[PDB]
Amino acid sequence: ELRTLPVLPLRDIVVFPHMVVPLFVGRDKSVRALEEVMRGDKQILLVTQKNSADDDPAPGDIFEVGVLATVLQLLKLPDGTVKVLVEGKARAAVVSFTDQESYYEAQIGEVSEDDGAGPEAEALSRAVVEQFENYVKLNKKVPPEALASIPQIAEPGKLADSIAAHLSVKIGDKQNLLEIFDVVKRLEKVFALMEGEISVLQV
Amino acid sequence: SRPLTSEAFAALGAPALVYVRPIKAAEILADAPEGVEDLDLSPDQTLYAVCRADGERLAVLIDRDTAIAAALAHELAPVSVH
Repeated sequence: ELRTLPVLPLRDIVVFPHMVVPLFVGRDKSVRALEEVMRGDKQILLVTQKNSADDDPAPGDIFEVGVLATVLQLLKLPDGTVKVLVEGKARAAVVSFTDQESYYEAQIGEVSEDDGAGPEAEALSRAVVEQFENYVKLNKKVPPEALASIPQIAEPGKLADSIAAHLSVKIGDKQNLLEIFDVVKRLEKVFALMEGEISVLQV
Repeated sequence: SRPLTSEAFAALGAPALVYVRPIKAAEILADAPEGVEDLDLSPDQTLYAVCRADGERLAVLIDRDTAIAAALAHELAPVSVH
């Protein structure tokens, strides 16, 4: 259902459901959002901003789909920056930002995902795994842990999100993948993004 | 959860992960007890620091883009403070 919680706008990354990510939190309003969440159920809205240059983005300059996450672990560094390890849990639609000026706050809806199980979803998963195996030869910065674990992901939507996190693509492409709720469409996009030389197939 | 120990969590990011953050006029004054520019007290300038993953400041650059470029030019992997 619908809930209000504090927001942490991300400058220049997208956190998918099931990803565990260290982050540094240094803007005044972001820090305050975090202190808030840590006195409570430790849960925050991660949502990406449209332009990484903007230091103080407004609601219209932040995307409208984000990720509900839990703060796993926290360390205030001597200079005041807060080092935090966060875990994405689920896609979240942003209904609107509240009136709060101490920090960003928002009401968020749950999302439903078209999932399952024609010959399509099936062939796409296997194809995306196979393609991923090739892709990481061309992108040597994918950690070896992910090369071992990603071929084992059984749930298509999770598979697509894990590969998405590891692609060397612009922010806008990552945010687009977060917004594709149809799993078959998402796997199709991750496949296309992994194409090294634009398929003759889309001219 | 709490997946790491405090040292492991403080270390986390070594050796290459650095973050880049604004320097406020307050830090500028601490670093320079014999005097700063009036420009350092203005919103018209925002200096950036590049910091190791455990908080230790590595460098001071004129702006965010220079901080990001300086870090990449020295084989570090810069990230934002959000």
